Amino acid sequence: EDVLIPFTLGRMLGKGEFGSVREAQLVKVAVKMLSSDIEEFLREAACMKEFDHPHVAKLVGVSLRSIPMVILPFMKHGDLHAFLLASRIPFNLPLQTLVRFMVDIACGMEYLSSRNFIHRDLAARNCMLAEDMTVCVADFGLLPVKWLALESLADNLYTVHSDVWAFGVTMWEIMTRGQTPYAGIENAEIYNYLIGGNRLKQPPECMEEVYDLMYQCWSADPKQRPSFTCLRMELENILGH
Ligand SMILES: O=C(c1cc2cc(F)ccc2[nH]1)N1C[C@]2(CCN([C@@H]3CCCNC3)C2)c2ccccc21
Repeated sequence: EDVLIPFTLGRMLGKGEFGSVREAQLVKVAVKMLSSDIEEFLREAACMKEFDHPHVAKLVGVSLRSIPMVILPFMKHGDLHAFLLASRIPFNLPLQTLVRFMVDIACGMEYLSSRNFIHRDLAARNCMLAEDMTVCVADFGLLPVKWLALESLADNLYTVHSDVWAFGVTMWEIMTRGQTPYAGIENAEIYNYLIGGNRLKQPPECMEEVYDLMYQCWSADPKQRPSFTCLRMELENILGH
C-alpha cells in the first residue's frame, strides 16, 4: 500500500511516554518516534491513512528506522492544551473562540465515529491547531485516567460513548484554559471520586448552558451521553446565539 515511506531527521520537537517527536524534511513534517506490535501498527496505519476531514489531522504516512515512525504534517501552532495555557500564563480569546474550538473538535470526532473509529485518548493535548487556527483531532494511538469514562476505568470498555466523556473533559479544559482536571485529586482516587457521583466543577465564569452540555457527557449511563452529532448541533446553536 502507498502508505509506507522509505526524508531525513532534524531538530527535536518534543518527547514523552509515547516516545519523541522531531521535525524532518520530506516539505517540513513532524515525525513521531515510538514483532507482533510492529505488525498491527502497520495494519491500523493503513486505515488511518484514509481519514479525510478538515478537523482530523491528516496522516502523511508511516516509516521504519533502525522503531515504528508516524509521519505527520508539521503544524507550527502546536497543540491546543499548550495554547490554552499560553493564554493564561497572556492573550485573550472571546467566549466565541472557546466555543468554536469545541465545535471544531466535535466535527472531527463526528467524522471519526461516522467511520466507526474510537479515539481512546481525546484530550486538549491531542488536538492540534492548524494554520488557520482551526482545531484538528490528532494522535489516534499508534492510563490517561482523568479523561476516562467510568466503564473504561472499571471494565476497559472503549466506545463512542467513552470518546464523548473525554470530549466533555476536553470542553472543561477549554473553559478553564488548560487547568489540570481534578486538580489536587490523584489518579488512584479518580474512580472512587466518580462512582461517588462527583464530577468536574462548573468553572467560575462558564456559561451555564456550556456546563450543562459537558456535564451530560459524564453520565454514568453511556447511552445517556449525547452523540457527537448532537454535541455539534448544540454547540453550533450556542455559537449562533
Ligand atoms: O505538527 C506537530 C507539531 C509538534 C510541535 C512541537 C512544537 F514545539 C511546535 C510545533 C509543533 N507541531 N505535531 C505534533 C503531534 C505529534 C505528537 N502530538 C503530541 C504528542 C504529545 C501530546 N501532545 C500532542 C502532536 C502531531 C499530530 C498531528 C499533526 C502534527 C503533529
